[PDB]
Amino acid sequence: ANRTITGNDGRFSKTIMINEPQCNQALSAKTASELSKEIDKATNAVYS
Amino acid sequence: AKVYGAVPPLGAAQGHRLLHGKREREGSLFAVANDVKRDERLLRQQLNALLEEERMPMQARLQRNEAVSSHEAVPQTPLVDLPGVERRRDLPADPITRLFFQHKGDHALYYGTYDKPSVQDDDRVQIEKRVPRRREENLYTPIYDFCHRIREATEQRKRFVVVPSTIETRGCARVMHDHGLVAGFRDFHNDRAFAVELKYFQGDSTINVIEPCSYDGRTEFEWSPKMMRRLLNTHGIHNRLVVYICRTADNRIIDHIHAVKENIGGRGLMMVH
Amino acid sequence: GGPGSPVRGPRGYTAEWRDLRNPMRPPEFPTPWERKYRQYARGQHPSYDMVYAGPMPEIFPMRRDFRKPTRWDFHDIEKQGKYRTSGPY
Amino acid sequence: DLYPEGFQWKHKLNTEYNQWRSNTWLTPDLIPKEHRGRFLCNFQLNIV
Amino acid sequence: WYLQNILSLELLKLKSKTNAEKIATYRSYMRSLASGKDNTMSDDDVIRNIIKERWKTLEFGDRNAGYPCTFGDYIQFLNEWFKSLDEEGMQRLREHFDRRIRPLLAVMSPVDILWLEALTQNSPHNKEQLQRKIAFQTSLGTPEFFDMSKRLRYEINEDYKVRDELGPELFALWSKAPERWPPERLSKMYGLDFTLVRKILVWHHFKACYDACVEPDWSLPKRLFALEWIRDVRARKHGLFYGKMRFAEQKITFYSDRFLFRDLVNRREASYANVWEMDDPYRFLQTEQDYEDYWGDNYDV
Amino acid sequence: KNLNSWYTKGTMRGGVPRIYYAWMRPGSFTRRRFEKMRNP
Amino acid sequence: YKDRLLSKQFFQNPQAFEVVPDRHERSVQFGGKWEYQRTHGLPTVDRNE
Amino acid sequence: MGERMRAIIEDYSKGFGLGPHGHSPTHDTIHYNTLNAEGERVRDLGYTD
Amino acid sequence: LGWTDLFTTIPDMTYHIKEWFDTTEHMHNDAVAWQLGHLLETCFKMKE
Amino acid sequence: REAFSNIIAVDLEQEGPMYPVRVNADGVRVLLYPARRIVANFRVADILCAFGFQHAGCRINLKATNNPKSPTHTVEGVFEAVKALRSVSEIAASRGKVPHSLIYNIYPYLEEIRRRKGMMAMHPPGKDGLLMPDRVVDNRLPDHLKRGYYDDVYWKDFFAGSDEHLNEPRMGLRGDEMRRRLEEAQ
Amino acid sequence: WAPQMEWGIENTPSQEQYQEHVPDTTDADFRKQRRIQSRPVKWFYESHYT
Amino acid sequence: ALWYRATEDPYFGTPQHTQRQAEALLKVYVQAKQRGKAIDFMNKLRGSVEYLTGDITITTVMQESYDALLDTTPHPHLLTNGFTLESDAAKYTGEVNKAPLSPLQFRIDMEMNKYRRQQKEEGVVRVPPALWRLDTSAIVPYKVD
Amino acid sequence: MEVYRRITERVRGALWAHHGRLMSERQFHRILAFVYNNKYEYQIRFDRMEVVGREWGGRVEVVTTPAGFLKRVRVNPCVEDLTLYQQQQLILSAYANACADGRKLMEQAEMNIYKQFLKDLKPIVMGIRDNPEFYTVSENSIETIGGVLQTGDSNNLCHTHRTIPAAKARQPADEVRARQEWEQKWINSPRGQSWALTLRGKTYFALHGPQYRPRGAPGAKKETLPLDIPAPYTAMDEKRLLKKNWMAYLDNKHVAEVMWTRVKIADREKRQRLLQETGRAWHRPINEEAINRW
Amino acid sequence: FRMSGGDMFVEYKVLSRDHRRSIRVEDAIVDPTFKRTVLPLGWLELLRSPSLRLPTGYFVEETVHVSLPNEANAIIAGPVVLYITGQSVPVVLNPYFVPEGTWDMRTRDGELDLRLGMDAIEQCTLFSELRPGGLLYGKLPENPNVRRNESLRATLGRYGMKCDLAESPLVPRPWTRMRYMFIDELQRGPKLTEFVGHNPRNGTPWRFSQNTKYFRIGIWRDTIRRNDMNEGLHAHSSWQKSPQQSVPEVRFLAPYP
Ligand SMILES: [Mg+2]
Ligand SMILES: [Mg+2]
Repeated sequence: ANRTITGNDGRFSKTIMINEPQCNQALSAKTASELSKEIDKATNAVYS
Repeated sequence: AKVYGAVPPLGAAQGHRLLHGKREREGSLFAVANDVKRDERLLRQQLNALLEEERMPMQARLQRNEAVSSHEAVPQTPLVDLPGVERRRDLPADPITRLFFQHKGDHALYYGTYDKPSVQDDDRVQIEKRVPRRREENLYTPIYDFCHRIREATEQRKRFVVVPSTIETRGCARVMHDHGLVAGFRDFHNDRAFAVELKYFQGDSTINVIEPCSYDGRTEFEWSPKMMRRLLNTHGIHNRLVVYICRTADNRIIDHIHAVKENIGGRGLMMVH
Repeated sequence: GGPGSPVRGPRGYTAEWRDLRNPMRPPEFPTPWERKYRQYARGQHPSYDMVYAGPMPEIFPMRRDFRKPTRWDFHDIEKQGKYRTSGPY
Repeated sequence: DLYPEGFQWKHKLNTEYNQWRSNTWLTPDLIPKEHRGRFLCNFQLNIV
Repeated sequence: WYLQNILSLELLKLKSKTNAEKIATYRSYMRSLASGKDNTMSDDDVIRNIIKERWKTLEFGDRNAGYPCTFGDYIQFLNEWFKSLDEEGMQRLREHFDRRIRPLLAVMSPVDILWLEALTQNSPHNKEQLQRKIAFQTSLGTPEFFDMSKRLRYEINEDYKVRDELGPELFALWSKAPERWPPERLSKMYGLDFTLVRKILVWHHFKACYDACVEPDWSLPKRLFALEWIRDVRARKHGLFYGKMRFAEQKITFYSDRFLFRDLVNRREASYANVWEMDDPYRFLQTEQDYEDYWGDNYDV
Repeated sequence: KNLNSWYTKGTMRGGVPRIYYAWMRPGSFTRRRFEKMRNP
Repeated sequence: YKDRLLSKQFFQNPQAFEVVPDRHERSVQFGGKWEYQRTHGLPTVDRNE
Repeated sequence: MGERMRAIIEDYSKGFGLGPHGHSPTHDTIHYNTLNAEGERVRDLGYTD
Repeated sequence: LGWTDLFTTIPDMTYHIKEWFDTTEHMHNDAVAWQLGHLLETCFKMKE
Repeated sequence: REAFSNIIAVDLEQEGPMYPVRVNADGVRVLLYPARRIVANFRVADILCAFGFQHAGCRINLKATNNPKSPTHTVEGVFEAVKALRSVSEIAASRGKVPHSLIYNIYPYLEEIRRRKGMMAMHPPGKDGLLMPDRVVDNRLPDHLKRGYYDDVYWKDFFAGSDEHLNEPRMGLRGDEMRRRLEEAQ
Repeated sequence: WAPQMEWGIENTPSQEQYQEHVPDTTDADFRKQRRIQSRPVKWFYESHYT
Repeated sequence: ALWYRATEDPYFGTPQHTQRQAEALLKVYVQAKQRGKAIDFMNKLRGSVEYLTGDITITTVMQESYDALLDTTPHPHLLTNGFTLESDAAKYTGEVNKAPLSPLQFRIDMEMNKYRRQQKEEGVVRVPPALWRLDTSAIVPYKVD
Repeated sequence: MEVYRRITERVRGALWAHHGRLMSERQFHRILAFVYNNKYEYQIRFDRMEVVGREWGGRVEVVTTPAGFLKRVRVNPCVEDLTLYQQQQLILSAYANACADGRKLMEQAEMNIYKQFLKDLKPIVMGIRDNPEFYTVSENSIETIGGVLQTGDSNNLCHTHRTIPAAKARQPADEVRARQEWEQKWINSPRGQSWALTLRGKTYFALHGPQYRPRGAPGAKKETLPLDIPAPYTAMDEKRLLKKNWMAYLDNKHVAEVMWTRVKIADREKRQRLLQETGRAWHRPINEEAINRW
Repeated sequence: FRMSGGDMFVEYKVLSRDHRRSIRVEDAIVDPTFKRTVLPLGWLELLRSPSLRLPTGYFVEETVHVSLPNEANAIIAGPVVLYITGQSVPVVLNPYFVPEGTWDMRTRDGELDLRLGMDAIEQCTLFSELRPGGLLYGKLPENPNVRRNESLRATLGRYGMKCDLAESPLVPRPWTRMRYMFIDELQRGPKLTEFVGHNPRNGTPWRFSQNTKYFRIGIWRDTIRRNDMNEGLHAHSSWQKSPQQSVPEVRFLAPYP
């Protein structure tokens, strides 16, 4: 919702990209707790 | 005879109304009538409550459960934060290899409209608005030539299309990208145009056909919820195969499936599959 | 009752703050809820939907269906005439 | 399954499977090489 | 004839083995060394071969001539016997028929009709012309290609044989407390897919029951397949029909890749007081609609 | 609520038979190349 | 166990237990049409043991 | 006839396990017995005490 | 130090991973193992 | 043979087209759409029956009187149309999505996710399952040693006609069995 | 359980089913592929939930 | 069907089977000359819950009618009371008077079948001891009015 | 699951590699099934008991079944004054130390399971290496079409180990029969007679006499001689398949071969890693002649 | 289900009809001297879940004398589901809810002395425990129909049991009742399923045989010139050129043929 983390999905592959160019990619508490969601929801996906 | 969940054994001193059975009070027809009506509508009210809990959407249920979860006794004041963490970040793009520059949202004062665009992305050609040369000709719409751009770029097997940027156009793109009819898309906050990335599979495109709903701007088609519901039904089998995009009174760009979900009617834009 | 229907309309703490209580603290009267139901009610119960069901297999194979004699099976071409037989049945 | 396995049993030759299960075996001239021993089926002929 | 040839074993004499033969046979049976003679045929197999060829060589006719039985005599005994059948009698019969005759009924062909009549030695109408036709057509293949005895010989998936599943697995356990033995514990035994292994478990339970001379739980197929059951009930109510839903009639909805995530984290984080709670048969059911669809069949429940 | 019944859908062609599948297409039936590990 | 089993087997069919068996045919049943629910399987061992 | 002959033979005669270079006989990029290089290696050595 | 096995010099690797796993077909772990493995050997392990 | 060269097939998992196919053969505009039953011109109809379609319905050239109309056109049209039809599975893979029909296959997986709690998730401490060879073991024996090696466990002359397990295959054999080998040789 | 469905073989009377009058005899209808009919009262012997 | 519908029906149905229903059904089986069903039913009844409760009882009338039909209908392996001799069966049997089954020979064949069975199943038979003799003393032959 | 299936595949593969025997898929899966059910039993019994984790002082108490299920939580009113966040973290950490204790228990249990499993594999495994024909060559010795070449170096460093007495066979069975001979010799002796009247003696007879188990009591009622499945001498699944259909034969032998190869690859990977950890091996191929020159 | 002191103890789970609310009972006597199962009145309010189908929690709520355990001293409440540990099938009681005064079972400390009556025994596998030889047979109330002290084989011997199971060679042995079991996937494959009619469910699996009017000319042309391909409707027949005829349950995925 914060446009902090972005993604690109192919058929069988998944790209998770951390976008925070201002603070030098330093993750906040919210952004990290979010990444641990996108990572395991990308990783526990069926086609990845 | 050990009992779990039953709390103090034999409860506490509670007899049933019928069993204890105190002598029935004789109410005047007034008292009795009022009892009957208040407890009738008490039952009505309860039936309502249950039906509402049955029909609650999952998102509502999750918000409820995790709202109660975090609930404290005192309603605590918000804590002061850094000068801001909450600026919506700018979507990443590469400056050197580009369709368009990703323009900052911090520049929002500089921007123009679709009609009168502010000078930006000079190194790129600027798409022109398509307008009729005479009376009998159709009156074109950004949706019309959005669809035809995509169709023709799909026929020539191109990876990228530069396409007109209006509210319902990039709405249409987000919906198509939801359904996976399109590899990706981006609005660079360029005034005129934005870009779509097409997807091909097994040598031909992912898009069989893509067609606008109206040829003119002078004609506007309205979709009843029952119509959008008919589309979904192929002789008794539920069919989401084909997608129809539409405006709502709420300015949302929706597919027909969410529309049918919330039973709202909308104005037609295009079909794609 | 839907979206075409007539609209329903709409510092400190309110009276709706108090009725609410943490699921961490033990509630008012200890009504013996079934664990499975409270699981389902808060949306944390593992779903079993009709989407998880495969084919319903034939387990005990019925019987041989023997050929039932029809009007188009006759050993003389005569019995299936145009003046008599308009079809198999 | 886009490209299903299909019929995998080699216990006979392709021409023996073809012979038994298909009328098409009786008309060797009417079939191209790529389809020759490949059909297990009976075909109807309709002359329009 | 049936009494002498088939039922009386004691009158059957087998060719006596020499001492050399006895030794070579014994040492073959006890310890196998490769390259050997593959035959080594059990006297059981031999015996059953002699019997089946006694069924081959049985011919009817006038019994003042060579053969034992009038045809009328044969079907007479047959008729007295078919009327004589009990419930499990004609059950054994119909099983016997489904196993032997029925597949043959599917693999037949005009090419066999002469041979098909050679079983009873009945004379056909066209017999000379069938002789010629069938000669010309059997000419077009191997003699092994065309004999009906060998047309059933191969079966897919040789790893699990029906013969070997006749003894049901771990029957000395799930007999004694069938609740502590959900389908999972047993399903780890088979390297097959889900539908197949549950199918097989059903058959195990039934075989076991018939073996122990008690009646089988007919609710078991509904219990193992419960998801499929309810899907079929609700499908039947949706599209209005009676039967089992097949593929053509499934919804065409296309889920996203990660669609299963919510349920995935719900499952991964579940916890259970005992293992019975973990897999009880009824965890498929929450609302009253679920219980009304699951038991609509028993008017008892 | 779906008044077309799957029970009656179709057209009798008289004698003309057509095939139907109980579940999946027969080609997709035996999966043995991934099962017995014959693949490149 | 052998006795619980014996009895269940006997009330399944009696004709298994006769030296000269009479005709065994299924008749109706007193529990209902679903009576198998109250009948089936093998006698169960106590779970403590 | 010949093709299924060849298939049976090539399937039965194939090797398995790991070779001197630490890889399968069917491994993608790296090969064994190139141009009968082992054949010759037996030719000139021979097996004798 | 053997903290990781994999290293690459190729531009925009992420795109190539995407497009490589687009051309892939099945989900059986035999297939997956080989596709992933071949990707690794051809780029990320330094053979050449 | 020109017709067997051009053979087409159809995925019958769906039994009829799930979307409209609008396609033209030369000058002949054809519509192949989903229907409750088979509806079509008699000829087009038993062509669609030749594929095993139950639910298809199909129309050639709007009004039936529309040019061009030939028996050739009638056939080539419906075959062209059917050849343009996409199966639903194919469509689903085309978008990188999971069909509703195939989801049941994930069930056992999802099932033992749920069931993996407790002991089933537990692995033996210390043991990876990968056991490397360390020493070299050879139990092979000279023939005279193994002549009577298994006499007590099994009968005497245990390795007798065994060719793989002996360097002398004929030892221990009584004369008869030795004679058998030559007997089949000649 | 299967509800009884109209326009069947044993349901539909003659003139709609066939364009001819076909006699209704309780014995041996070849057209309807039945051998014989005992004709009890429809819902009597069957269970009601059925 | 009626017997099931007796307990299935909400409106006219009884909670447990009345005795009336039981002896009625039995009487149908007697009057149908239906043997197997009479036997199985009798045994099922004496195995029911109503029987163990004491609610349904087997009476003397049920009992003796049961016996009546048990006599007068054909038994699968044996000749039954109410089997009529046929004078002309001598064409085959060889005798005009007596019954065309001999219980002694039937017993003997039962012994033979017992050994043939033990052989079919275990592949081998234990030879009986030398002190073993078949006891025929308890067998009586068929008497005919 | 993993640790087991790896070892079982080791066994199956090795079984076909060394001798021409195939293991039936039926058998292979039923081994694993037995491991699984063992774990299940341990679970059944593990849920009857409880583990108590405790956080700060004793003032946060968490009662949880070893499987990680939570049954009770006791708390000091001290805790009630903290914060919702800190309350949560506290209880969560108590729960964690509970799961810790439980997991220690379970891991002992699992070690026990692994031992039983091994003991059940032993007649098969020691079935294949205890024959007069079984042999291995060192992994570093070159293999050529005729046979295997000799490793040159350190002629002291190669020692061939032998598992079998070369004179007349003494099998494990003879050892068990020896054990019960000594049992009876001890019992029937005068000093043993007096010992059988002790508590030690009756403990011995209660555990290890099966012969005295009353009819219908759980457990084996005879003492069993150790299973003998000599691999090269017992035809298992290849002969049935060869009689029935060649195709299933070729497929099953193919599976065994593939499994064996896979196992061997795993062993090579572990070897490589152990070689890198100790620094004798580099992190990328530096020696390509060891590969390309064949 | 376990045994002590001569009687059964069973764990069960009482539940409302919608299974919203639940109570476990650990050791309950299985006693068939109770015509109907008895619970403490206090549970009546604990188990009441007012769903949509039952606006008040229960379908049946009345008052009965209920003097059997120990003028309306109790309450009949239905229907409450009951899951016993051994059984796969739920048993549905309409129990007696008894207050403290009518009967008080507190009997030992923490112990509520609950028991199960024939209400619930009739519906379980527990019922087979009620027949002669079972474990509840001793506890049946005395009847003319139930003899107290008789040995089992004595009793069954009176009912006509003579020998042991399948002991006489005339009765087939129980386990040969089922010899072959048919599983399509494990052997010979699936059937080839066709239809002639409107649907798969509305038609017959059978094609029409050779004797059809329209098939005779075709089949003729097909017998005479066998090698060339022939037009006709004679293709649709059950009979054809190829050795494999079209008749139902052809196994077409089978390796042979
Ligand atoms: Mg959820
Ligand atoms: Mg014209």
